Parts: sequence; C-alpha cells; structure tokens
Amino acid sequence: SRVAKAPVVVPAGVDVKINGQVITIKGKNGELTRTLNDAVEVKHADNTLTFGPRDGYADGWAQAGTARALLNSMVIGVTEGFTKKLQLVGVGYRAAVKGNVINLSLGFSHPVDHQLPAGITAECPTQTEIVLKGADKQVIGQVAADLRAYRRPEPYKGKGVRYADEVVRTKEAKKK
Amino acid sequence: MKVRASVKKLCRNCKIVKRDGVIRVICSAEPKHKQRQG
Amino acid sequence: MFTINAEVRKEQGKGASRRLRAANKFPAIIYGGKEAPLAIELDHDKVMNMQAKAEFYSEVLTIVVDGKEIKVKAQDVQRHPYKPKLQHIDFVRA
Amino acid sequence: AKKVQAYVKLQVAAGMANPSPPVGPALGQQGVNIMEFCKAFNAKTDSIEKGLPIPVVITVYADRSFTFVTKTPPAAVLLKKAAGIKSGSGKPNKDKVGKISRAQLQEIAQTKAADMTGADIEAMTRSIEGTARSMGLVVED
Amino acid sequence: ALNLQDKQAIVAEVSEVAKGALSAVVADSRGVTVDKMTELRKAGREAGVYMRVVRNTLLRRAVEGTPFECLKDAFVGPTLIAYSMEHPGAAARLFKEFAKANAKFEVKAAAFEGELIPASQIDRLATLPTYEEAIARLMATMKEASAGKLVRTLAAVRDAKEAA
RNA sequence: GUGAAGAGGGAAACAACCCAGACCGCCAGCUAAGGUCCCAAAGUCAUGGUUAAGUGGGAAACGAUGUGGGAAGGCCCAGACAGCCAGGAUGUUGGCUUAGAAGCAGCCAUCAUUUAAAGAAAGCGUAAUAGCUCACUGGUCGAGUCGGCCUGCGCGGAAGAU
RNA sequence: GAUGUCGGCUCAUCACAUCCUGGGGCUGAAGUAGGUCCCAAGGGUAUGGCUGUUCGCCAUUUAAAGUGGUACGCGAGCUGG
Repeated sequence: SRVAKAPVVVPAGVDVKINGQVITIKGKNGELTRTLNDAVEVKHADNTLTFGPRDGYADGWAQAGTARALLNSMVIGVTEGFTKKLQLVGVGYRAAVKGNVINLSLGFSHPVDHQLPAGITAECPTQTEIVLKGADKQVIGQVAADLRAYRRPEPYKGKGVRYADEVVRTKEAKKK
Repeated sequence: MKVRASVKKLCRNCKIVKRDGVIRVICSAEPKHKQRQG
Repeated sequence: MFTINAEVRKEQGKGASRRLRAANKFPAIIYGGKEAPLAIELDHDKVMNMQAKAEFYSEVLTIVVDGKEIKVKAQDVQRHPYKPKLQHIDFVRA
Repeated sequence: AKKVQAYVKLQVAAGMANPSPPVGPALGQQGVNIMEFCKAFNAKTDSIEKGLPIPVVITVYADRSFTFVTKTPPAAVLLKKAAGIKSGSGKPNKDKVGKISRAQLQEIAQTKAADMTGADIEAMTRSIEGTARSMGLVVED
Repeated sequence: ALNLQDKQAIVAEVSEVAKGALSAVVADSRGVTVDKMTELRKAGREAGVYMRVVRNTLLRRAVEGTPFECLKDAFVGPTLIAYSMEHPGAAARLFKEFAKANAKFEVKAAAFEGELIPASQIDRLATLPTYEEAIARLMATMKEASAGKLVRTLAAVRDAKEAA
C-alpha cells in the first residue's frame, strides 16, 4: 500500500503513452514493454502516477501495487536493459545458442527443438552459460521458466538451471 | 505432500496463497510443503 | 479509561427490551449507596469494542445520562443464548 | 542460496588438521579445502606444542574466497592444566571436581588479553569465569 | 508515540555527546561488519574516542527534539558516527583507520572547532595533530618569527660581505 | 391446525405444509401467503455496503497470513509494520557425549566482553556439523499498520448405479 | 384380488472412490526402484475341479487377476439345480 502511493517519475527520453488502462512504455533500444491495470485506475499526470479505485469494481490495493511495479520494471527494461546472466549445473545438459535455437540434451532420440521467442535474442560465452538480450523483464524469465520446468533446482544435490528465486536447500545422504 | 483440508503454516516461510477457490500452502524454503487443498 | 453516554428508560420490560436489541442497543442498571437504582439504556457496539481491552474492567467508567456523573465499575453479566455479546450488564457506583 | 556462514568455528591441535575428522565436516561445507588450510596454518605454529588445541575463527565469502584468523590457546585448556584435572565433570556448577583462585584466574586472563574485547583486566576474568564453571571448577573470590 | 521508552532515551544519550564533540565524523556502510567494529572499539579505548552506528530514524527525531551544529545535514541515510570531545585529532584519525578496511568517499561531513567541513575538504584537514601538539607548534611559529628570523636575516647580510 | 369429512393461490408436484373456508352467475376491482428479466401476471426498483463461490439459491466439525467495512485503541511521516537484503560479533569447537559435537543428535551450564548491537538461540530441515528464517543492528522504506472485537462475503472440508 | 427368492452362463448397462499405460508433486527420493501421491470413464480386464452357490481350497494363465449398482441386472431366456 506504500507502493500504490509512489509517483514513479519516469526518466528523461522514455515515452509512457496512456490509452487509460493499457499503459505503454517506449524509448531507445526496444519495443512492446507494457503494463495493464484492470481493477484500478492509473492516471499518468505530467509524470506523477496516481493510483486509485475504478468504476464497476469493489476490489482494492490488488492491481494498484502491480501496475506501479510492472511499469517501473518496463521503464528500466528500455532505459538500462534488464540482467542477462544465466547458467546451469549438471553434466551433459548444455544451453548452447545457435541463432534462434537453444541446443540441449534431455537424453532424447528426437531433437528437442527448444527455441527462443522471435521477440528475444541470446548468445553464449561457453556451452553451458547463456547471455539473453532484450528490454522486457517478463520474457527472459518466461523462456528460462519453460527451460527449467522439469529441470528445476532439486532439493538434494542442487542440479538445475539457475536464475532468480531458487528453492534448493541441500541435503546430505541417508546413513549407511 | 498430503492433499488435506484446513490450511496451516507448516514453517515460517509457508506464505499461504489463494489460487482459485482453494487456499494452497506455497513455500520458497522447501518443496515438501506444497499442500493441494486448504 | 472510557467516556461513554446513556439514555434514561423510555420503555421497560421484555417487550420493550427486544425492540432495543433489534436496533443494536441494550439495557443496564447502576445500583448501590443510599440512593435510588438508576435504570439506563447503552449502545451495544459502543461498548463492545471498548471491553476488548481489559481496561473496561480494571478502570472505572464515565457514564453520563441527563448530564449526571457518579462513576461506575462493572458487575455480573447477562449474555445472549449463543454469543458472549452482552444482553444486559449490572453496575455498582464508585 | 549464497551458502555463507560468518565466523566458522574450529578448535584443533596445530599438527593434526591433515586428516578431515579432527577438523569435522563444516569447513568442507563452506568450501575450505582441508589440505590447503592445513598448509596455510603450519607457518605460524612452529612456536606451538604438538597435541595442544589452537583456536581458529574463519570468515568465508560468497565466491568461496576465505580468510582465516589464528588465536592463543584456550582458557579451557589453561584452567584444566592449572587445576591438575584431565577432564571436566560433565555436570556444570552442582558437581565439584576442584577449585580455582581469583589470583590464578587473573593470570589465565592476561594470557588471553589480545583476543579479549574487555576494557578492564577484570572484564576479561569474568568472561573466563564461566569456562571454569562449565568444567566443574568453583570460582573463588 | 511509541509504547516503550528505548528509542526516545537513546536520542538524548547521543545528542548530549554529539553537540559536544570538538571533532566528529559522519560516514556510510549500511552493514558496518563486526570484524571492523571490534578493532575500532579496541583502538578507540586507546585514544578515548567513542563510536556509535545509528539509524537515520534516531537522528531525525534527534534534529526535531534537539538543535545540532555541523552534523545534522549529514544524518540522512545510513550513518556511523565516531566522535571525540577530547583529543580532536584522534576523532579525525578514526576515519583513516576505518578507511584502511573501507571506502574513503563515504564521509558526508565533519565538524572541527565548530566549523562545518564538506565531504571533500576533510580528507586534507584530517591529518590533524591534537590540540596540545597544535598549540605548541603555533607557539614555536611566533617565537621563531619574532627574534629567530630577525637574526637569520642579520646573518644572511654579513655572509654576502664575507669574501672568498 | 389441516386431511379424514372442502374449492382456490404459492411450493418442479402430493391425502395432513403456508395462506385461506368454494351458494350460483359476472373477460370486474383490491389483499393474503407467495411473487415482480424470459417460462409467468408485476421492480433488470431508489440509496449505500461487499464478494467473486453459480457461494447465492446444499449441511457440520474444523482450520488459517483469503478479503473488505466499522467503531474503540496501541503503533503513527520525528519513519511505522512485515519481508528482502547486509551484519549476527570476544571467551568459545564451554563442559560432558563424538568422527567433529560445533545455537539447531542428546545432556548440563543458560554466563560473561569493547557494544548504538548480535539469544553459549525461537522455529524449520537429509540423524547431525549444514543450508535457511529469526529478533536485535543497519539498509531498501516514506504510509498506513497490527492485536483485540463487532460485521458483510469467501473457502476447502463437499467421492457413486438414469 | 401376487412388487416372486439364491449362484452361474448368454447378452448387458450405468457410477469412478481406477487393476493397468499415461502426466505431476513430495520423499527419511542421488539414479534406479520402492514408500508417499494427485488428475483421469478413454480401453483391455483369464480357465478346470469339487459344492445348489457367490465366497473356499487346490492346480493353472498373464504385465494383470479391479471397485459399485441394476424386482441385490437378465425364469412373457436358460440350469430351475
């Protein structure tokens, strides 16, 4: 609720364009960085964002923190470009990029054909380490989340794709 | 994990979060705590 | 601690008292001393959130009715059939 | 998880940290190679006696970088020695297996001084008081 | 208001000494680290310099309840305060002991004999012999300029007439 | 009371329910219980409060960090409450126990130090040292926040012969 | 003044609280495998004996030998034992 009162004051040369309830962030080095308030109304003002209750609703605080968070996230996306450093632990898996394709093994006899969305790009320094590039904070973690789905950091020996919030707590083996 | 009913705090990092019309125990300490009905 | 108000009885009996609880009021009484029993009406939810802190019972009450103040401490309690909510409270003068 | 613990504990004699069991598991678990630590440790132990427990407090950083501090022999070792006891009672305070004077305690205190944080030499004595108390030595005024 | 006294007592306890200090130093760390704190407790008891790490919440209620000189514009944000009411030079040396284990751009301000000192000026200032060593160096500056310099010059002219 | 020994209106209907007590005839009006978007006759009623389950309009034990309002009150821009981040120290890996027993396997001490400050530790977790949260300390942080209680609404609990 | 019973075959049908493949959590689960475990009606789901007979005992198949109702399915079909 502290963060539904926050005015943001968006940086210089970021264009934040309001269709009312769709709010759209444009600037240099990227496209389609956006946010939807659906329960709550966000007026942009001159740059001091004001958050309040919408017509046809009863619901409160719920989308108004999200809208502040999500807009600021997208303004840094186009402003600095969000964090990029991905990595994985475990032998013989990889994440080696060649173009639009992420090359990996899952022990499968079919090609896995894990591919990157057309709206993002990647490169690799080394065959298990990935650097992703774009200006959207959502997308980069969404393609990471599907690449982890069944290779999520295990609670035992930690093996998995590692990026952001992580559940691994380590265990020692059973007594002999 | 057991399906259960009545939602309780299994540990200090069980956040307890309402997904659809059932309250789920969702934890970021241990995956052991993912309780299916509340 | 608490500074509350009361009305002197327009209406008395069981028939009377059901129409107070219908309107979220209930009755009460201040007895003792050399002087007459002071029958009063209170509001229910005016006191219900006061007596949620223990200071309702540890400290004396400012109860003003026809602008008269004599000071009061709580006595034995009358309760609704299925709620700990107050159907009627007894009081003694302090 | 960054997997950090600050002020990681060891108490071991100076010439026996080559095997892992005298050191226990925790150093491995914060990533300090046991062999490498034993070599780094040996350069300042040449004035120390074989078999005598040396206190060691380690900080480990996130990137598995480590720094390590080496300390003068325990208060617990000096008090057992001065009392003529091999071992404690295993019951503190209610079981007496000997006694120790305030005047012996003050010499124990001055040998620990450079590690002690106390602003008075007495302040130091009061910290080592409870070491005598755990081992079943009564602290006489 | 608070329900307990702890926060209100500690504002008065710092304010007394912090108005009083002949030098004080207002610094940034946001997690001061206990290894450093303990060595700075250790050498502070040698110099009789005192040190506290202290919230901007405590200090801002301090600026409201009590008038301050030369330190209050620096109380915003994360703050350590090392201070002496005695030996002014040692208080300013304490930041050079902390700068041996830490970043030196982190001072926001100082006071010295009631002067406001900005974050950039103190780094020269702070070398700072203590008040007894200073007074004796000033006293030598005037005793020397009065009669010693006169004679230096009366010699230098006799020397030019001396011919080789 | 009704049916038994009575017609009509309402209930998805019936021989006892709720309203009501058919003399007949009248393309007459009102009222009852019950209703008022379509079946199907009338309110998508005016004002305010709230939920998102077809709860409503299907029932309990039971439970929690589901969600709002309200009044009374502590906290309350002089900085909250809670998390996240960083610090978590000196004796000290105290004594017993042991591979080491180290706040968190067991048992006893339950202390003392420079300190604005860090329990010889509240709870978690492969037996465990671990990894982690935790007050307390300091960041991020500049407005609501929490305990009690009244109250609107929720939940999962609530799987079967067509 | 007739709503008439048991077990089996033939032929069935409907409920899923699933015998099994399948997708997924936890694990005192390294992997495997098992313990724990949720979604799911779509489909396949054995035979000879003795007894009136389901169940039994015994020999036997297969990866396997399910759960519940039906005038306790089906005598204007059968064995009517």
